[PDB]
Amino acid sequence: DIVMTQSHKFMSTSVGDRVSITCKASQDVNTALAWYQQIPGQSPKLLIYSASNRYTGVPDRFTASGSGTDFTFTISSVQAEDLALYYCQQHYTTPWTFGGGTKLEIKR
Amino acid sequence: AVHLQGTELVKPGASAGVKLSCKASGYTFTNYDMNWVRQRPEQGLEWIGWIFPGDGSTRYNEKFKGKATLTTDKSSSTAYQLNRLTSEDSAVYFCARRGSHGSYSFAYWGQGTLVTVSG
Amino acid sequence: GVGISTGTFNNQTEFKFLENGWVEITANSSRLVHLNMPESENYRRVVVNNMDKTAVNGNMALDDIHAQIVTPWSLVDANAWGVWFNPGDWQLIVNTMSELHLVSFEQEIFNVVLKTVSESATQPPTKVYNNDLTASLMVALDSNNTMPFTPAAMRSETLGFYPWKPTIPTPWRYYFQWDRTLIPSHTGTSGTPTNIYHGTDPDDVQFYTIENSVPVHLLRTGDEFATGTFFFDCKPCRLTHTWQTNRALGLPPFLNSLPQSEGATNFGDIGVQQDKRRGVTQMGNTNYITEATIMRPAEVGYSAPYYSFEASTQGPFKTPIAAGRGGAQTDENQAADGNPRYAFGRQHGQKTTTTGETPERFTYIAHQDTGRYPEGDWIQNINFNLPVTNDNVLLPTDPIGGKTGINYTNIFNTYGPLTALNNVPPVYPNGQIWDKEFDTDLKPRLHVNAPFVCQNNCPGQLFVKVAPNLTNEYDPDASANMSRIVTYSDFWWKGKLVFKAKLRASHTWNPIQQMSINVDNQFNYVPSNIGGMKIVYEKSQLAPRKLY
Repeated sequence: DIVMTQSHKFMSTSVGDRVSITCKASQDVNTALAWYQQIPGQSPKLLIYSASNRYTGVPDRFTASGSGTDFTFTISSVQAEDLALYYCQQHYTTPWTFGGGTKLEIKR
Repeated sequence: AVHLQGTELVKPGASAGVKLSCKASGYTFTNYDMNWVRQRPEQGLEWIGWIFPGDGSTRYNEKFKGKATLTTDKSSSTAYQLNRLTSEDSAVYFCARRGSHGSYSFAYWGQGTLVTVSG
Repeated sequence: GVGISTGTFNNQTEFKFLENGWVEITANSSRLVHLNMPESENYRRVVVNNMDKTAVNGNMALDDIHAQIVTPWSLVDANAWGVWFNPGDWQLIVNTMSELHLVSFEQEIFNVVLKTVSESATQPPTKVYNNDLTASLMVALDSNNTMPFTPAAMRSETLGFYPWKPTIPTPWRYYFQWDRTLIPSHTGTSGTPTNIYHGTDPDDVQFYTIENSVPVHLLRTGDEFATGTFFFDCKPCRLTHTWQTNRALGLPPFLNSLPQSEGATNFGDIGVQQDKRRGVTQMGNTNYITEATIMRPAEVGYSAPYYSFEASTQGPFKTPIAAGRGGAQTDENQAADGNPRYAFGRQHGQKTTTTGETPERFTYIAHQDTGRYPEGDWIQNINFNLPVTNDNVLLPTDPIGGKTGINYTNIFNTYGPLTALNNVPPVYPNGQIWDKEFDTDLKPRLHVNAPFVCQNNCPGQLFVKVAPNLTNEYDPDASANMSRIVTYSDFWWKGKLVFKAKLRASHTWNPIQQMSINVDNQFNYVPSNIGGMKIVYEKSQLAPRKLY
């Protein structure tokens, strides 16, 4: 059972900025990591699979990287519909474990 | 066109189990296993197990062993989950399917089915 | 005729002690085989295809995409050890004889009975079973070996292992040709490796029919089909194992320091230091003559790449291993690789009063100490210095290719011209008795599944079928399926396998290991209160012999 830790529960963002959401795994997963966007009350949406590849139809402002234990998630220009709960899931071994989730919010 | 359709929001007592469902549509049912994911509002998302409709090959995790049993109904394209204990496990139960790639990264989810167990 | 019986049930193994040293084991075996009519009287070409388990990247070894031809013909296979010998008669080959070879094989079919079921049903669902004295049973013996050889103990579909229990024949089928490609992967690959089923190459298309190749006999109720006696020509199978590795061959070093008080930590010592000993080393530039580096005549066993999945025209497969190591370095969870694991049902060794879908399994751990322990291998440099440094030794701990779970011994092969290895032991009751040698030009030295391999020709496979009992409304111009009267047939089978074994002798002072019955397994060999029988597996190479 690989435990997944995201570096922040809440990340203050401005519209048009550049946010780096980080997931850190306990065991070395090779790329083996998926990124999910869940507006609350809705089903999560698969953005990134295998820690680098974009899902078909996901817009190109979301980029992701990482290999090993340290992974990052990047939105190049944060918009109004990018402020959601961002989840980190590993598809390395069973059981598939999700991250804690990170809520992008407005810098007040 | 691929679409998953969970059942409505259930209200059980804290003694027994209530079976959930997820009718699949827009794709051949037997080519993809149906994973079940639980989302408590405190614990994040939790993967329960999968079920291939190809002669019923299940896996689970260890915290969901006698807690929930997955079945499928072939030739009607729907999945099931018993949730036998149902003590404090009021959460949203998701019906997820893999996607076009091959890695276990769920592309098509259900709409969520909220279980509310209480006294 | 109708009320005249055409044979005799015989199920006794008969030991004829002929001249000095040799026994003539004649294993009779006779069953009641229950056959019902096929679901369709056509030769289909069904392609099995899963893209739900091999389409997920990470399990390429869950691939079972094939193309085959399902025939209306059934197969009466008797190629397993337990069809012939009950456990009290392993027991008398296995610790009394020393070698064993296979002499002849007969087959008969007698007391053929065909019946038809017809529901009356005013309002029961009840059935009426009446005899058909003119319905035929089609029997075809492939004596020329024209059919594809499909040995049915690799699928655990043989006749049953108990004489008093009726059995069934297996609905024969064979592999059609297909092409496919499966590029390997793991859980973290980016993209999608190819998983394409191409089709059938139109040079290796082979569609066999029993009708066009075999003469078929139509057995009515008074009719008996006896085949001939097929005389084998195989090598003898040794019922004794070898305990010697490549470290117990030859002359031991002269211990000129012997222990003076007998005990458990009083070791003898060679009084000469290692760089001053005499002997032949093959290491060229070192003066050390130890027990590990002293020159041996050959090499016993070989190393093979374990869990290596090769690929070819029609999908991945595992490379077979000949290997066995009994007890010392094997723990209870992962004994070894290359030792076979059998799975079987209530007809073939499982307890017949267990209601369940899952089979019963064992892993046959052979007594021959001819395998390899890959955790104790090391490749080191040619300089051979006193204690070896990290950049001069290849351990099984360091990664090869970057994979921490893959070392060099996962890809290591030491098959050479000096490798000596033994044949596979029999596996009572589930292993094959005889296999067929390949029709290639450079044949393998072993078969991993059977101890006897028939070089020139194999016994003919016996195919049975219920001849079509048609209704009065039939025409062969409708695309819809054929309508038949529901027929089934209960015929009696009887085989006779003749062996020839040599009684073992007593070479050593001490008693050797013998298969026995004791308190913790006395109930595997008797029924239990319902009639629940089982046949547990027994070892086959109990006695030791010296390799050198």
